[PDB]
Amino acid sequence: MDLNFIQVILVIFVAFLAGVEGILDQFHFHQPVIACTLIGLVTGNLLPCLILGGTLQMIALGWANVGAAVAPDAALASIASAIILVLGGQGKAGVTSAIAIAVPLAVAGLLLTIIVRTLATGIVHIMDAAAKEGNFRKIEMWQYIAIIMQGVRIAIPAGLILAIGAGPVKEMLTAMPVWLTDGLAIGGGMVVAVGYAMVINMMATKEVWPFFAIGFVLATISQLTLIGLGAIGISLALIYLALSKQG
Amino acid sequence: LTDGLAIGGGMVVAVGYAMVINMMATKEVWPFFAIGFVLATISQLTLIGLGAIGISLALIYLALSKQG
Amino acid sequence: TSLYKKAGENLYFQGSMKADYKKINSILTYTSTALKNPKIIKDKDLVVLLTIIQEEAKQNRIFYDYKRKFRPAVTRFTIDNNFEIPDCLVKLLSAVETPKAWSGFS
Amino acid sequence: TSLYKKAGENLYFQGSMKADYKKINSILTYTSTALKNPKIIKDKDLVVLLTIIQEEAKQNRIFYDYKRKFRPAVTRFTIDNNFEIPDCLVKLLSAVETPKAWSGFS
Amino acid sequence: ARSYGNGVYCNNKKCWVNRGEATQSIIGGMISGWASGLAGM
Amino acid sequence: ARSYGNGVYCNNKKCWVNRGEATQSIIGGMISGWASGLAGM
Amino acid sequence: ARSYGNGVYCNNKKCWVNRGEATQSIIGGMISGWASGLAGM
Amino acid sequence: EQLKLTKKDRISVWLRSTFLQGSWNYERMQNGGWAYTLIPALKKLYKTKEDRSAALVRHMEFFNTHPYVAAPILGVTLALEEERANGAPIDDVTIQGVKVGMMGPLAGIGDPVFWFTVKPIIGALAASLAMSGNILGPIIYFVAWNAIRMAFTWYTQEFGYRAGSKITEDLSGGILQDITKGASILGMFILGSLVNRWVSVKFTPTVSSVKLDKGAFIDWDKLPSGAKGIQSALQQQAQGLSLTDHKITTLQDNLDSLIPGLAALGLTLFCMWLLKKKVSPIVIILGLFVVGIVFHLLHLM
Amino acid sequence: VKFTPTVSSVKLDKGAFIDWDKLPSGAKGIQSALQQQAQGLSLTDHKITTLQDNLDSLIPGLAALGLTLFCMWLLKKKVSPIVIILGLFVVGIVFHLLHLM
Ligand SMILES: OC[C@H]1O[C@H](O)[C@@H](O)[C@@H](O)[C@@H]1O
Repeated sequence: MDLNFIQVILVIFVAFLAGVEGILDQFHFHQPVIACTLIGLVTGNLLPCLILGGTLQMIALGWANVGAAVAPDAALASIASAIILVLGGQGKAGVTSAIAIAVPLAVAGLLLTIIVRTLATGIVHIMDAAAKEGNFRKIEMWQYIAIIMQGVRIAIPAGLILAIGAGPVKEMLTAMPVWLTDGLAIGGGMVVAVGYAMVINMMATKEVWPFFAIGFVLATISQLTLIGLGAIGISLALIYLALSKQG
Repeated sequence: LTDGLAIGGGMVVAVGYAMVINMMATKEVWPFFAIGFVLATISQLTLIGLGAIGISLALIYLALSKQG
Repeated sequence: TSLYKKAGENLYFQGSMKADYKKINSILTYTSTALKNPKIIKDKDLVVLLTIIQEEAKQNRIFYDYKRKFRPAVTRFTIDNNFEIPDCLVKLLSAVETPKAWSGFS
Repeated sequence: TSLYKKAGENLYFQGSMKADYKKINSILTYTSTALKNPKIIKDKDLVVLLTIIQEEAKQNRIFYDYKRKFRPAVTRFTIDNNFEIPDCLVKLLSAVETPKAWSGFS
Repeated sequence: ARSYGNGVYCNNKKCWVNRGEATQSIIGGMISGWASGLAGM
Repeated sequence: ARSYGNGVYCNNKKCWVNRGEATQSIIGGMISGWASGLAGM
Repeated sequence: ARSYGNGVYCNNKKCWVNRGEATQSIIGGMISGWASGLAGM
Repeated sequence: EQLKLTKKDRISVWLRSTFLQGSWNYERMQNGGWAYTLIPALKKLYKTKEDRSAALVRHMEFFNTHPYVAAPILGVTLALEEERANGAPIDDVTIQGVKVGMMGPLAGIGDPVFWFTVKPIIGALAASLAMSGNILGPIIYFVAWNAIRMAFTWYTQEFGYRAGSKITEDLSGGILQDITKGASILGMFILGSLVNRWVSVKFTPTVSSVKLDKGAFIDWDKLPSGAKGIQSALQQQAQGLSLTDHKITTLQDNLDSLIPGLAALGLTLFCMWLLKKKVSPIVIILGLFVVGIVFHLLHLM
Repeated sequence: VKFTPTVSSVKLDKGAFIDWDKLPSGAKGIQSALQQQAQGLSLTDHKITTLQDNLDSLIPGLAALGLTLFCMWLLKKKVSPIVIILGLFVVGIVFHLLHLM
């Protein structure tokens, strides 16, 4: 409600910074703690946004981009959840609804960044055309344009959420069915199977499937920790290698 | 008499187990018998889990034996 | 407007678009050049992967390396070849699909 | 008074005393004799251990066989040699340290 | 309580983190990431 | 209660079957029979 | 209660032996001693 | 030998290495950022406008690695291009060979170190600080992460530049096969464990609720009073008597009777099959969310 | 192969059982009893050890393994399996009569 022109501009700038670091991924301005705390600081809602950032960072610890496989976009989740929490009032008590909506926002941001990474191919082709002429200035300009477009990818949804004011945000925050939240939690708990499937498909051969089966069965012993299972796996790999080198 | 008959019937299956083991026991597969016997003492492991462990061990042993 | 169709494909399937002819022709040319390289011929896994890629290209399709095997094989060949790579493999490094999303380890 | 110093060493460290010259010279002589024995030369582990002992003796030090490897190696060589041992190995059997205390298995 | 991964749970009014589950998640992710990175070279 | 195998128990007036033990007996018999049949060829 | 090894415990007024722990200690010492003696030949 | 890269040019390259992933298209992932990073160096080394274009086209080829472990590769490339500009016979094959042979193993070693070892720990510390209302969390995260990143990149770039392709011939060989084999074995083991333990597929519905006999439940009505009643109840519970007169069995209980984690394993195998069938992972993730919602609506989950 | 007889029944010391006589009343007493049980305190002042407990102290299923090995040896000695089955029934009956099983 109280967001004036300066606070709106600062929110847009923080969203752009998070979007830029979503692809650069060096300064980590897109991490939930940094982005949510910055949104809180610029909006004045420092403490609830800091708590939301900590919770979402705990949720988003394992979101890593490996090769061409992109993680679920912590940048959009962080920025949109912080903005919605600020707009919805109920600062410290509104963290639960923001956390509930963050993960679908993360998947939507993953879709958006897939689209933008697809469109980056035309920019790279233009840069190839520039390189055929030895033009450093054009290559630098188009690299800057690509970074700007990737930042705008996140800067636009923030501006749209700001345009759709606090009224509708609160009316959708209160009118959220409980069954939807529980189903979203169940789905999020089931999502990790996709990453497990991708990794297994990467390293699956008929010679290592028995080790997968042994690990799966041994994980049913609740008294065994993950470090113990990892040590068992390392020892089994060492024994297998030792018995294989002499053959 | 009824309780003794029940106890005896519960003990009978050792004869079939003995026949099967006698049929299929060699000094190269006794360690697997011992490993299965010890691992069965973990009550939290089911029979399908033990069977999967045995199948995986057989596959690993065959793989490490074909290259020799 | 081909980029939008490619984005839709990447969000839906693999190989559901036209598989534009210039990339297919380049892939065919570079695979034919690479399969005639004795150092490459001595490498069986790389030969198998290049044959798969060429078979896909002959049918105007792009290989979907969902197992992520081609690039590590090229890296292994380059390392075994005193850290030297022919231009054909360099140009073919950008000819596979490498699935574009995942869920994390937790 | 050398025995008291040796007892203090054994209660504190290994090799912290003078390592009297006569024992070092005897160890050097017997190691040189043993390393010139073809049957010993055919045994690689014994040769390695004797070389370690000789290197220690060249610096006026006694080998600290904390792994307890030398004497079992000599026994293995003797068994493999039709239960026969040269005098050099017999004299060198008393040239290692073999840590002097422990706690039991329970 | 709704589970959200890495030991994070939320009621309708509060969110918290289970430290043991979070530590186990970190350890398992570390081991799996190391194995997948080294296996994919 | 007197045990009679395959999860079957009988009182002095009633007999019943433990479904979990019966399922475990079926699974174990299946695995042992498959292994003994294939090992005896 | 203060533990003294091999299943032996003592209060400020009484000492006793846990028979199960004593048996386990004997068995473990036996196995470890056999293994270390045979490995050290 | 007159052309030499000063420390200013190396500092400029190190600073520009921040924009390595600026474009990140899907075909030649980090090629644009890799070419952008080297522009000051290729600008000082080459002048004739054919050497400039040749170097640009050379460095617009496919490149992809961890953005932080690209610093030693950048340094080695700087040394190689400095030698080439001086007349040394490094024509085209050595540079691309070094790049391709370094980008793979370096990415495979740098992803676990930064993405899965350092970042999770620092982020967990920062999140623990921040959820307790402490502003020190994000500050610690930013400072530690950025200090480590810049220090590592600078020192690795300088080490690579002062090495100059020597590190390439120094190591790498058949060891990468044994390492890959052991990593694959350990990964299959740990991924089986993680599929068993972390894939949450729980079923709510009950399949049977039988009324158990007189002697199998505690029968609280006929129980002593006081501490004697508590002792009797505890003893009967220890003997295995049910706390209620009805035995409720759920579908999850029946599934765990076979083996715990069976539904998780089935879902993982189905996801593997779907991925093999060229179904995009994002569709699978959205479908998993939809399945969770629907199963909650149908009281199955 | 389960063995019924008990080999020892010792009277355990004052601090090892719950001592229901000195216990609070109401929900406080229930909480105290549950906490003491969680700490490992015995529900009775006597500790009864059975022969089956002693056998399981070595390894569970030891008697079953011994019986199976003995049956294997008997089968190797050309003893018909039907005789062994009848003998197992007779042993079960006798051991029940002797309070051993
Ligand atoms: O896999 C190495 C590297 O590959 C891609 O460039 C991106 O996903 C990076 O985040 C990742 O570190």
